[PDB]
Amino acid sequence: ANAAIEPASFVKVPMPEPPSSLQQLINDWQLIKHREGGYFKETDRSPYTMEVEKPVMVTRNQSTLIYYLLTPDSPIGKFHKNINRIIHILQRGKGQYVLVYPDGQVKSFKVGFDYKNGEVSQWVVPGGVFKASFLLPNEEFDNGFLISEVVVPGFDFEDHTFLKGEDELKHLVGPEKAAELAFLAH
Amino acid sequence: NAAIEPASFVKVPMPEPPSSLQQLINDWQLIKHREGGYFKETDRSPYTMEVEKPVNTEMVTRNQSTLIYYLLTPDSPIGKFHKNINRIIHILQRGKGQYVLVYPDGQVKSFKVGFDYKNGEVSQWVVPGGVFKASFLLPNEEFDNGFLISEVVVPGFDFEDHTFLKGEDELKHLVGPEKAAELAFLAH
Ligand SMILES: Nc1nc2[nH]cnc2c(=O)[nH]1
Ligand SMILES: Nc1nc2[nH]cnc2c(=O)[nH]1
Repeated sequence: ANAAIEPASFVKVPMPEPPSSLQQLINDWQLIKHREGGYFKETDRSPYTMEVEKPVMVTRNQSTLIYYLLTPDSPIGKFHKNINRIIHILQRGKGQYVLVYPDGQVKSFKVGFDYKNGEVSQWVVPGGVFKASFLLPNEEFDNGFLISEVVVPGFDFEDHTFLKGEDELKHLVGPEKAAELAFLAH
Repeated sequence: NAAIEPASFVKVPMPEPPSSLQQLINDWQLIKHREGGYFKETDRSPYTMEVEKPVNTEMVTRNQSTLIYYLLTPDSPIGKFHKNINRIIHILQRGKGQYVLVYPDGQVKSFKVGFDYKNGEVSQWVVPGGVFKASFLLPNEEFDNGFLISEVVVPGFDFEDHTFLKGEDELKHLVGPEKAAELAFLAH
């Protein structure tokens, strides 16, 4: 279900520190800051490999799994895309995703366990589609947003592409839309 | 390694699920699985891959991945022993539960699933291929005694790669005859 893009106060202006409960989670699990924002850790990378044809044959692990957490101090996952589709599974909290297709269409939906209100707890972002995400205030998980992501073939930086500023965003969605989504781009 | 201490509704399931879970089941179209529990395949990758499988082996085509929601309830609190050639990624979403893994070696491992990682619980777990796995519901008022997870199989799930255990008979041959008596409620 479509969702209005109405970033909360701490999303537009990140807080210097996250609630102690989330900091503890970060420390105990040894999560590290992701280049696109948020905290993460690869917890699984298949022992099995596969060969795939890539536009310029390469080898990749069959799959990779990560924990990905957004917090009040790092509430945004900046726009980026992967050649491969990515499976997302909600575990704790609430968040919102914004997708920008190559043709320019923008889609946004909310993630949470209240499906009766349009929220989803499983979602796949097709390869080639730019995605960004931001934290939604929620009391159930101390204003945090924890999910698991699985990519097949397994993650490789060579298949990753981050969006470059509002300039590149402008080419895709136009000036007005680019301005509205600027807070989600590098 | 948690101890196998089944709740009352596990050894003797309730006739029907509680209203909150029945509503979830109906809204999501979850169907009772043969091995027990309710499930639904929500994604099967349109992309494929060729993999070698023993039969002497031969090449077969598989979808790159499959995803399902899997739910245990008081009326169906057990996910009976079954195995797959492929490893399976499990992601906890709601509730609590416990797994029992029987490796081909005969080794038995058991652990609890939940978000209290401070108490040994885990919210992500990968079961290697060839390992028989079973799960049972753990009481928890948080999710009205439900246990919801997501499972991702890579390569994607295919019946040709699936194997369910047949009663204590085969179970007894894998683990001690005495152990088969303790895990008997998770098989057949
Ligand atoms: N799996 C994985 N490893 C990474 N290392 C750096 N960035 C990433 C990422 O997005 N995924
Ligand atoms: N992924 C998946 N799809 C199925 N289709 C029928 N049964 C199953 C099953 O157990 N898993």
